[PDB]
Amino acid sequence: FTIAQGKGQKLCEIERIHFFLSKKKTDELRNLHKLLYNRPGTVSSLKKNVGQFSGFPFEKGSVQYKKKEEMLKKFRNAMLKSICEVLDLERSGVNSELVKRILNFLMHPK
Repeated sequence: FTIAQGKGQKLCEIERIHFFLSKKKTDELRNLHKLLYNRPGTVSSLKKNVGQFSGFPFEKGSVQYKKKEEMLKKFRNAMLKSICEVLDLERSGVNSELVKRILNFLMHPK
């Protein structure tokens, strides 16, 4: 495969974030790959795809950066439910801390 070949540390490099993700679950893969990759991740995909989606550790302060803040907000409640369950987190902090985490994590995990 070759979904990542330049990102300093894509979802597959960051051992911390890449690790918690190695424990993907059928249900989790259902929502994560259904919207993130818009595809029914299988075995070699859900594994590589998740670790290699697009490039979480990208750049912020850009038109898209703010964009995520919104979509990740509504998802903050739902997405974190499943995502947080397996996204290097333990479900904690307040709403403002959850979304703020998507801009500091989904926009720059590491």
